[PDB]
Amino acid sequence: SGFRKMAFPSGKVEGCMVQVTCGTTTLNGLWLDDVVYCPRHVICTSEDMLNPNYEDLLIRKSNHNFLVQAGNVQLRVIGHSMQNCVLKLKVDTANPKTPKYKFVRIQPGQTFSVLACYNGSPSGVYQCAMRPNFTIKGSFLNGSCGSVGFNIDYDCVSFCYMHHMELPTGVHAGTDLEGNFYGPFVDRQTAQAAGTDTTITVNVLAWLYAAVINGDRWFLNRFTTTLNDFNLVAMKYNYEPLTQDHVDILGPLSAQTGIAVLDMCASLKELLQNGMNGRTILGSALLEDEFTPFDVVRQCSGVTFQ
Amino acid sequence: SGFRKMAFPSGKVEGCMVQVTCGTTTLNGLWLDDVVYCPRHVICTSEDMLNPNYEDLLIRKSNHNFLVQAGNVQLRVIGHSMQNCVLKLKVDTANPKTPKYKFVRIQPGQTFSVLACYNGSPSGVYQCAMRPNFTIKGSFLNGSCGSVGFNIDYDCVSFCYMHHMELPTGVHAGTDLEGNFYGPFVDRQTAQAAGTDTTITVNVLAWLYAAVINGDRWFLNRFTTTLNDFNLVAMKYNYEPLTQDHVDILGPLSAQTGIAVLDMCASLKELLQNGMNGRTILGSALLEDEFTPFDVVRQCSGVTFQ
Ligand SMILES: Clc1cccc(Cl)c1N=C1NCCN1
Ligand SMILES: Clc1cccc(Cl)c1N=C1NCCN1
Repeated sequence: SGFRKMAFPSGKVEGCMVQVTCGTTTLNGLWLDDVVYCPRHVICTSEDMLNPNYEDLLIRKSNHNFLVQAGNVQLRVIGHSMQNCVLKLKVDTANPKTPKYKFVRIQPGQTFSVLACYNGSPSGVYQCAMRPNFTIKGSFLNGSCGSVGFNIDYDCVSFCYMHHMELPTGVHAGTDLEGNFYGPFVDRQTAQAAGTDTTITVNVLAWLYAAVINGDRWFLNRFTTTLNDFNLVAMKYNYEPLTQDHVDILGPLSAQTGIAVLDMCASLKELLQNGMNGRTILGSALLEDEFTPFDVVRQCSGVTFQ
Repeated sequence: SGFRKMAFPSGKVEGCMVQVTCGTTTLNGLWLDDVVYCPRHVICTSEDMLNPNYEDLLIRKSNHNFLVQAGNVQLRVIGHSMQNCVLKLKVDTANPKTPKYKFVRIQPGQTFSVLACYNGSPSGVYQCAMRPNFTIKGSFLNGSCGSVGFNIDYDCVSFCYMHHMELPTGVHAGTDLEGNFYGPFVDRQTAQAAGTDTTITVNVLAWLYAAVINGDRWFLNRFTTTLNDFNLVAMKYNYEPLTQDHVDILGPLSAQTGIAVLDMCASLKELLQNGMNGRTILGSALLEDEFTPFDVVRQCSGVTFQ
């Protein structure tokens, strides 16, 4: 019993974190086999970041200018290339701690764990979600760039995020491990603002199921609804529209609890319309949307790794 | 920027988790040097747990009855002893992955990370606090017993909790690594109920400082208060009394922000008296008390490990 915002165990990623220094700048890189991945803005100075021409700035760089350090041990850089917004530094030693791994580009609403690092050193782990506006709400200070987001399935780390930028509103933007930004964001210090931070409806529903499984059930009501009626209310509250795909993925939690997906939607509708009146659900006073259906099953089941 | 419920990186503990089986029962143990620590109720059956005589049940056990497995590899048990509510199984191989470590008994209000495990395998990590009633609000299913709580300071893991019991109210109870329970709880399936879950006032204040550091400042007001006046309100809201020790430990956050501890107390007082009126602080609709002052400094600073 109990339901917690839970990150994946981070050891497998911890063994891949290194420090990358180019000139005056130091951030984190990810060492997988004989390649180190990091944000290409390592090559920029603070001034460069208003309008960088990365291809021109890169001309001035040679392998020996990228200082890569794994713990107290220096790695030899034998090649480098730019792929979209990441650098790939080829080193002469394969990381002996490389886990099984994959690079995934996730969809908005999907959750992942972040290992926050500074100077190649892990500082903490927490769970995040790719918001529908393609930001994440993280905890990143100067030097955390190159920290990564990831999921683990049995013994295989699926890397999905690399941290690059803090927007002036305090939210965060980054890339997949091929270096393509999530959303419209760019690695320049310019006027970029996040769109509407809509609520991830399927995740709220999943979390409500989690609550019922754990004895928080005061919000269950006598009502039901339809997809179209529920979405009229969702839209009004800046909730993502619920689709039949979404209903289907809630099927297993529906089956375990005996509460039809649309009956749960009617509970959510009343919560949106009447608030919580000072009550709590799973220790929260607002409706949590950073747990996916798979997350809820996983944690309510006890699936483990490696 | 950003402030998140953050656990310590878990790799160092992950390398210490093993599976312990005695008879029909399997839970987790902690392998440090040549000793494996686990809950002594591994030796009980489900029936035994109404009124176990551990000393008598142990007479029937020999080294070869405790099956200890590290990944796919069996460890040889060459001795065993009971220390309060934990077993210490001596094995013939020292864990090559033993980190630097200490056993600490923590005080209520102190926070720590938990690595939830099943069958010796890590499933997830999350941050917890030792409640003032000596429970923790965790996420533990059957087979998670022997999962541990810990803090990390530079390269040294301070183990402070081992998980043992779920109370009928869904909260959790456990021991330090010498096997003494936190609080009045016992390892028997009996009528034990948690006392009042009071709110950890110094932690709420710390978190409010964290909020100001990150731009959430709507709750700052024109008022101040005194320790005695604030505690009259704290008591009414089942908040722990604030002491001068507490004020002193908030000193550094006071200095960084320029907000006197007692002025912040006056903000907290108004929040307690008038609620939040549908607003949020650091993404929460209630007052978070599972971040210590040290936690807030740590995360707002970027301290790293090993
Ligand atoms: Cl397995 C592999 C794939 C691609 C490149 C290298 Cl160098 C590889 N070799 C190692 N990676 C981890 C230790 N050896
Ligand atoms: Cl360092 C120590 C302290 C106590 C007992 C043993 Cl067996 C020790 N040896 C090792 N622990 C980790 C690897 N070797």
